[PDB]
Amino acid sequence: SECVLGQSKRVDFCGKGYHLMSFPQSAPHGVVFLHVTYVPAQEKNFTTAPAICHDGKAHFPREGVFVSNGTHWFVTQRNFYEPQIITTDNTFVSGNCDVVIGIVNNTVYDPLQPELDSFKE
Amino acid sequence: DCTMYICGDSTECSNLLLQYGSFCTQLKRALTGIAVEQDKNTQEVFAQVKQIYKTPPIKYFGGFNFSQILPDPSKPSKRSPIEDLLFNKVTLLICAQKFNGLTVLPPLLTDEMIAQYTSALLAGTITSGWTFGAGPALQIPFPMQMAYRFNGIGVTQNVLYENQKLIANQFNSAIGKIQDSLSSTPSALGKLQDVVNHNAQALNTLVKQLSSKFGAISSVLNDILSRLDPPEAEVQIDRLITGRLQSLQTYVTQQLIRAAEIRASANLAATKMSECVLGQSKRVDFCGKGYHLMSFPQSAPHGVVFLHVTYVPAQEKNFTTA
Amino acid sequence: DCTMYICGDSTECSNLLLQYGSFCTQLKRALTGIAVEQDKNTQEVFAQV
Amino acid sequence: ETKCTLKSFTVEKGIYQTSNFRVQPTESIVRFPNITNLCPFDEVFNATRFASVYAWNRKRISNCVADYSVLYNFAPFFAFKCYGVSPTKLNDLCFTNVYADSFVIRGNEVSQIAPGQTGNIADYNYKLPDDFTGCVIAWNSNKLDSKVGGNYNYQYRLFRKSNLKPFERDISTEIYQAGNKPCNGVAGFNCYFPLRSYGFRPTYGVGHQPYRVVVLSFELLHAPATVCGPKKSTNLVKNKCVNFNFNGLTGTGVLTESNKKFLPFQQFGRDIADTTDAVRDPQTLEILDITPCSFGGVSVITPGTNTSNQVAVLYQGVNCTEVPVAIHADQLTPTWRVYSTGSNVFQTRAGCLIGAEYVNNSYECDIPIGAGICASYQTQSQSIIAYTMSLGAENLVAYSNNSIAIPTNFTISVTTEILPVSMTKTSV
Ligand SMILES: *[C@@H]1O[C@H](CO)[C@@H](O[C@@H]2O[C@H](CO)[C@@H](O)[C@H](O)[C@H]2NC(C)=O)[C@H](O)[C@H]1NC(C)=O
Ligand SMILES: *[C@@H]1O[C@H](CO)[C@@H](O[C@@H]2O[C@H](CO)[C@@H](O)[C@H](O)[C@H]2NC(C)=O)[C@H](O)[C@H]1NC(C)=O
Ligand SMILES: *[C@@H]1O[C@H](CO)[C@@H](O[C@@H]2O[C@H](CO)[C@@H](O)[C@H](O)[C@H]2NC(C)=O)[C@H](O)[C@H]1NC(C)=O
Ligand SMILES: *[C@@H]1O[C@H](CO)[C@@H](O[C@@H]2O[C@H](CO)[C@@H](O)[C@H](O)[C@H]2NC(C)=O)[C@H](O)[C@H]1NC(C)=O
Ligand SMILES: *[C@@H]1O[C@H](CO)[C@@H](O[C@@H]2O[C@H](CO)[C@@H](O)[C@H](O)[C@H]2NC(C)=O)[C@H](O)[C@H]1NC(C)=O
Ligand SMILES: *[C@@H]1O[C@H](CO)[C@@H](O[C@@H]2O[C@H](CO)[C@@H](O)[C@H](O)[C@H]2NC(C)=O)[C@H](O)[C@H]1NC(C)=O
Ligand SMILES: *[C@@H]1O[C@H](CO)[C@@H](O)[C@H](O)[C@H]1NC(C)=O
Ligand SMILES: *[C@@H]1O[C@H](CO)[C@@H](O)[C@H](O)[C@H]1NC(C)=O
Ligand SMILES: *[C@@H]1O[C@H](CO)[C@@H](O)[C@H](O)[C@H]1NC(C)=O
Ligand SMILES: *[C@@H]1O[C@H](CO)[C@@H](O)[C@H](O)[C@H]1NC(C)=O
Ligand SMILES: *[C@@H]1O[C@H](CO)[C@@H](O)[C@H](O)[C@H]1NC(C)=O
Ligand SMILES: *[C@@H]1O[C@H](CO)[C@@H](O)[C@H](O)[C@H]1NC(C)=O
Repeated sequence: SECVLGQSKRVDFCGKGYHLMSFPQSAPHGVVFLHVTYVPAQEKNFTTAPAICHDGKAHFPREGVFVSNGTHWFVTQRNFYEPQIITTDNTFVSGNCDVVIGIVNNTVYDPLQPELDSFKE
Repeated sequence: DCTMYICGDSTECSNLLLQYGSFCTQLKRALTGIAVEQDKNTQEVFAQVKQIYKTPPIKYFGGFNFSQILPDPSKPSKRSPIEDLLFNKVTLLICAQKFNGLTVLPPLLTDEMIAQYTSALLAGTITSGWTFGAGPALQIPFPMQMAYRFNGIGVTQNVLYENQKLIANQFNSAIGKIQDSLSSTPSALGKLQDVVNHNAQALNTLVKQLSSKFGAISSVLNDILSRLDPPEAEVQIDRLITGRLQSLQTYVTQQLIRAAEIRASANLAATKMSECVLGQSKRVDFCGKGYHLMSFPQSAPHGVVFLHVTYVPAQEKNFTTA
Repeated sequence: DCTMYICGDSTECSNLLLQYGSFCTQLKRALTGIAVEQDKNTQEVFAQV
Repeated sequence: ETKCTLKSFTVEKGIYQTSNFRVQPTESIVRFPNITNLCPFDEVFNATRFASVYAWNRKRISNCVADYSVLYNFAPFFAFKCYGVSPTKLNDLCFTNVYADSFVIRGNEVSQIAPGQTGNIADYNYKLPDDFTGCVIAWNSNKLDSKVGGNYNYQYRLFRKSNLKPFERDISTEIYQAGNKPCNGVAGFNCYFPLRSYGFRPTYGVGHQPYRVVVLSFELLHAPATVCGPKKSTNLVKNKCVNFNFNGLTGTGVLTESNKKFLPFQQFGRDIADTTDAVRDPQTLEILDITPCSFGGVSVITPGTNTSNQVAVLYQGVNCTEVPVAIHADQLTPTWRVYSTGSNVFQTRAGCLIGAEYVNNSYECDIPIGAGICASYQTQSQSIIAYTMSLGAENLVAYSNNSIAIPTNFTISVTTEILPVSMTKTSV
């Protein structure tokens, strides 16, 4: 009912790893399931910070995690490596810049400002 | 044992028993099957980790205090204080009476081989999160893992980062209180004591039942064999043979039913350990009362103990909506 | 009940049954265990509020 | 032995349980009390004139040897119905005490002297208890208990108020009240004389022919034995598994002195399940613990019979400083004893292992012995090696407060799982 006719969020129920699909087969006095699952592999480790301070306002990621290769700062999804530039639609602001531990300095690029300053002039 | 119980090392008793057939072969097979099953039970609950992980020497987790549950190397056995309290709370001439054939075999997985599994699971679940359940373990700082866990139940992640100290204090106080909560009442560990009491009482009643008469001359084989001639001695001892066979059959049937009962609880524990520990559970009232955050396993004599860490709302304010 | 079923309130029947031993003690025990279990069953389904 | 157990000519890899071993006793010791003198049963048996039923005699015999095959000459009979004891086995049993008695009755009620027998001839004259155990003898006594004129020395009772208690004798002669007329006079209507007398004549045939009954009635109890047969005593041995006989209490095991504070009246020792624990010597005043001989179970660890032919043996739950002694000259309960102590003997919490060499190594478990010890068949050309189970490969995670690790590549995989769903139907 669960593995075949849908996707299962239960851990280690329908196979080992993140579950993708299942296929049933019949055998004498029994059933056999073929579970198709997803497993990560090659790993790379970087430095992270829980928040970014731009103008005294913290910036927390919308969905993902902050990361840095050493010079710049990117935001990427949890289960795959896909860095992106930190724009205003990847982060949301909450609070001032003194109540968090581990915040680091950076600049958040605003897509509207240069676009509407070059055109308006 | 077939013969040593029914027949008190006699010779004619064995030959008379051979007439009844192969009754005791099924008894010798059923108990072996049960023993194999109970050896296999503990291989599913604990042996779920690929490799034995280890903690780093420096222990600092965002202000959280895990000293109550992590192993302490000072003791000869690497068992945490909670495990040490649990071992003392359960209480494991009576054995000398089991010279009639009754035996107790030792378990395959000794205790420290279980403590190593528990320590590995704790290290994996406080260092790498749930990532080691599926693939290779990936490091991640603990407060970030807590932020993920709040984000998993519909609360934005800024809540944790603005209230780290309060949550740390509440967690430490909760663990401190739960350490004494078990010791305060004596009926906390009731199921495990029920298990040991049922086993001991079944064995005792079997041994006591051995000495009945079942409408014979006497309850001792040697007396009846040296007391009468064979043609009437066999008639006298046939009733003893039948009674003892019936008693053994009752014992093995009860053991089979109890083993079937225990297997279901073992499977439930395996499911809880797979779901609550190696991840976050969305099922309601499954992993504790309230919104679920984390879990910790511990080992106890013939059982497992889960510490569920959960989140509960409090002060309420009512407003108008549209 | 042990005696009232096997022995129809006789006297010699009771003494003959005592010689067999303690068979019916387990019968009296198992039924009590079942009764306690079935009393506990309804306390989990409903008593959750 | 394993092949015989599995009823097959081929076996697969695994550990099997075959049988049990028990160190059989070496010698035997028999100790009896020191009985002096012989009590002649012949003069006890016969009387010049057998007493009537209403007043029967009884003698209680003790402190003498118990020889019982000699009575075939001093009393003629036909049955010798020794229900309790085999007659030839009486030379060894030690009894507490015995009763001997005799009385004369009519032949119509010979079977009436038996437990559960009712009727005026037994209810009011002589009735046995329901648990009698003796040697009842009945003889047709016409050559010595009859006269042509009619022998009238024989008496019984016929009228009495109510049933008499077991083994009770009433000799009073009072007129029974068997009517509404008050029986205060000597005799008359409704006032019957309780004592009716037999009339015996040679003209009478079987049934009415007078009979004489001789009863020897034992009684057994866990009390100081005073009667025992003609059997020679023996000496004492200690600390060795032997057969022992004490006052008629057969057993087998090891005997060792213990600090048991038995009170003077207390004789035996007992514990749960009615198992004898200590015994008091019939000659000296000493108390000693009795312990059953060492026994255990034997298991065979073997690889597949396809691969090789060697095996390893495991003795369960015994300290194997005594296994070489268990390998004795045709004494051990198993027939085969070739292994004995042929080196490579290892001690384990579960038991003692013979045939495998301990290795300071660690692999995955293949054939589980227990307590963390598992065996396998491998090289080091090919041999059986036992080692401690290895949980897995040790790992260390570089946890730090500003580090994260992210994967960059994935892998799709396919696994299988098998589940039973139903079983074969049947009908009987
Ligand atoms: C870290 O990432 C930044 C991303 O910008 C890298 O900077 C780029 O490096 C490439 C390599 O030659 C240049 O072509 C680009 O022009 C750089 N970008 C900018 C904005 O200057 C940087 O090299 C990376 N560092 C490491 C150690 O991997
Ligand atoms: C960059 O980060 C640093 C520290 O993480 C900030 O340095 C302090 O900032 C406060 C508030 O602006 C000042 O009162 C302190 O005097 C600063 N200390 C030092 C050593 O500079 C800094 O403000 C952040 N921003 C920039 C642009 O440097
Ligand atoms: C990040 O690095 C480590 C991670 O555990 C920590 O540094 C320790 O901090 C505690 C208290 O702040 C000190 O008692 C230790 O001496 C520190 N360890 C060292 C210096 O090796 C801490 O979480 C973070 N350290 C810093 C400097 O921010
Ligand atoms: C984590 O909790 C443990 C347990 O309370 C703390 O260890 C205690 O420290 C106090 C003060 O030094 C002692 O009085 C107790 O005896 C200690 N208990 C034990 C079991 O050792 C430990 O200090 C806490 N960690 C931190 C960083 O505060
Ligand atoms: C197996 O038997 C041997 C011989 O008795 C035991 O060795 C002795 O054991 C006693 C107590 O059991 C000790 O007091 C002695 O010091 C031991 N002597 C030697 C030379 O070891 C041995 O302990 C027994 N095996 C086990 C597991 O107890
Ligand atoms: C992720 O892994 C797969 C294989 O695990 C890589 O695919 C291989 O690519 C090389 C180079 O083209 C080929 O020679 C192999 O035959 C490929 N393997 C398979 C199974 O097709 C893939 O390149 C990896 N991802 C990255 C970004 O390198
Ligand atoms: C990644 O981890 C290794 C050790 O596993 C460490 O030496 C290295 O410095 C880490 N990477 C970075 C960028 O720090
Ligand atoms: C909140 O509830 C109370 C009663 O529980 C009510 O009196 C009060 O008016 C409510 N608040 C508002 C803003 O209506
Ligand atoms: C029997 O012989 C033993 C052997 O010495 C002796 O001690 C004992 O006094 C004798 N008599 C009795 C009644 O045991
Ligand atoms: C009968 O008993 C008397 C009693 O002394 C005895 O003299 C006589 O020999 C006995 N006769 C037998 C046993 O035939
Ligand atoms: C014995 O093993 C060999 C090789 O593994 C195999 O070819 C052969 O079929 C086996 N014999 C039996 C009877 O299974
Ligand atoms: C194995 O270990 C024991 C004790 O630890 C030691 O006596 C023996 O020499 C060791 N042998 C090998 C081959 O390591």
